[PDB]
Amino acid sequence: ASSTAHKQQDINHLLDKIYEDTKYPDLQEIAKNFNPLGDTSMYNDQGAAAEVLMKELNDHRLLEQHHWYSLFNARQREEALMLFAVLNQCKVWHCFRNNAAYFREQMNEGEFVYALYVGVIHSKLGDGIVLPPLYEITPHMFTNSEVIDKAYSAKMTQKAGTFNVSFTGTKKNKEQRVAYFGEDIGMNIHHVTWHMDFPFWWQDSYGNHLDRKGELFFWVHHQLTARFDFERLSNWLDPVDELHWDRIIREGFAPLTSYKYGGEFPVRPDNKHFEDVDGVAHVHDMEITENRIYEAIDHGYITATDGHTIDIRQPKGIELLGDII
Amino acid sequence: SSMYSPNAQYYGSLHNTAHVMLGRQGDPHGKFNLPPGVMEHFETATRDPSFFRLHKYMDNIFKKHTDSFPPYTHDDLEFAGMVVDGVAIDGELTTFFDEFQYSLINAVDSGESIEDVEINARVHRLNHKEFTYKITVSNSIGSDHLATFRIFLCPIEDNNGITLTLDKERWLCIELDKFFQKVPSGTHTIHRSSKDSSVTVPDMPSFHSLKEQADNAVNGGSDLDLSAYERSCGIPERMLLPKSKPEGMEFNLFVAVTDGVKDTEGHNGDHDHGGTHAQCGVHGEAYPDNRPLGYPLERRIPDERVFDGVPNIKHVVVKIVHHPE
Ligand SMILES: [Cu+2]
Ligand SMILES: [Cu+2]
Ligand SMILES: [O]
Ligand SMILES: [O]
Repeated sequence: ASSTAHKQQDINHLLDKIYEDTKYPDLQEIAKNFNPLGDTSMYNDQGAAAEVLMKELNDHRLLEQHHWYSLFNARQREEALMLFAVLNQCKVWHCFRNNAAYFREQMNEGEFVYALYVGVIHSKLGDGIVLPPLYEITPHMFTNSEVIDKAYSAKMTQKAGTFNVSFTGTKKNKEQRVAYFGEDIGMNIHHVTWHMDFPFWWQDSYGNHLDRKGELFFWVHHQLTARFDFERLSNWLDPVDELHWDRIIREGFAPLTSYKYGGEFPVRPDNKHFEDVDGVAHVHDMEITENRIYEAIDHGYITATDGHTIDIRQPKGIELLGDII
Repeated sequence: SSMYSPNAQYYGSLHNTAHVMLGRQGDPHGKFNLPPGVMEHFETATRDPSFFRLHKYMDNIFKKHTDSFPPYTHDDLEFAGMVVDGVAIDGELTTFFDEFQYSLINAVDSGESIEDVEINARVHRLNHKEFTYKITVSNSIGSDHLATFRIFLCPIEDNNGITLTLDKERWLCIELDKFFQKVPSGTHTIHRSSKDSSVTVPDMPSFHSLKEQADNAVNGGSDLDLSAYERSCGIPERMLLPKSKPEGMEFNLFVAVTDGVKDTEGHNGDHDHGGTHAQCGVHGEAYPDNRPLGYPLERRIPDERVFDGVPNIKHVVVKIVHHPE
């Protein structure tokens, strides 16, 4: 029941054809009849997390299915983490499986996929499971619009096919020379999995501490940056400049990619100045935040909420900077 | 503008004034007591990168005029009975840098009654190895005919690796040679050495060499064939070819063979035209080629089929390799 074979098959089934109601009769039956609140002894918190999520569901406060999802959207992230919190409290696999099946059919698919992945990664119940590659679970997030269009045409015409992916832009765009780095599907899996392993929303009340996370955050991104610059050097290009909030972003981008639901990803023109983003931040807020971080660095200490100093002139200083940055 | 301008009051002097406008941008209001810029002397103007931005700007003015004419037709271009069967080169196309010395003695102050000393500058300069064109033509008229051989080097791809159409190549082509030669009936191979180019002239003899030769003649009495040196106008022989790359670059070598009788009407074919008539004309004589400068590449070529159908035009791929130190 909780053998590796059954848990793996359950996860495979839950992630199969994620944009449609489940086609597996056993999962259909669970989603119809299981009650996340029916027996709260299955949870290490006696049902607190399930109560939170069920109240949001019953009050019609959750993001609808067939809608874009972004982990950087505060409310959508909070909704995905409500499901993660339920899965994380499950004592045994049948709780994990049944809640996953129940909420798969109620919740936005992007939120669901995210919660199930981090639930598997951060629960002991997920030990031994191999998560399918996200580029086959949500291929729109890893595949350009031209190839997706060819897939839609194959499906409309009921014909199989294999379609070649090319890079975006043209040869006139020198940045295309290094598209094989940031568009590589495995490099993108590396990146999302690092953040799934070391999420910025992690709280140790979820079960365990993530050792040196803030320093690993610095290091993994330093390595992405240094590796990209090595590809630029390999292709007769100069190193990337750094962004600054008061200077133009020289290199624009046309993704030529689309969401499954939500439309095409937006383009950014060349040589644009940063503008304030309504509901996110003013450009000036970013500059102030940057200044405050540099104040801590140049002071040698981070300032606590009550004004006391937290020394960063020690080996953990870089980690604490990762935490606040 | 020149004094040949029909209306300087209205059209002014765009190019010469632009030289001064650019040259003076380091002190445009005369506040700093700065002397004229490098753009304000023909000796120095090409040292400034802005020289080539200014002259591309000017070149595009001329190009709007030359582009306004109807493209050449088959009948325009055909030298009836003259076909270029093949184009090849004897000798690899190899560039390198070598060393050249000239005297600085005139720059330094001497006298009175104090002896001079040898003071030289050594510069590194582009150069290339000798080669000879092999142009096989068939004259299928029953008579020997004067022909003009027009030789251009054209890019195949731009810096982005994009293959250029003939219309996009033609304005980028550089003149390598132009010469008049009688083509006897039948099939014959014309040989032309790189050293004999009508586009180029040799390195100037040194001041010291000119003094030695003149002094040796005056003090004694000897009629030296000074009618040896070319002129000083002309691309230096050493710079006939572009530098190219160590890994090699491929270019299109474009040969057009045109009716020499019509091209030279009024100036004879057997007459001596000097070593630099392509761009520097013939000292004290009319310009010897009646065709528009740049013929036959100086009009739009929207339909490459027209040029491909003309037997007296042919281009072949050649490779130039730079040999670094
Ligand atoms: Cu990241
Ligand atoms: Cu000029
Ligand atoms: O010039
Ligand atoms: O010029």
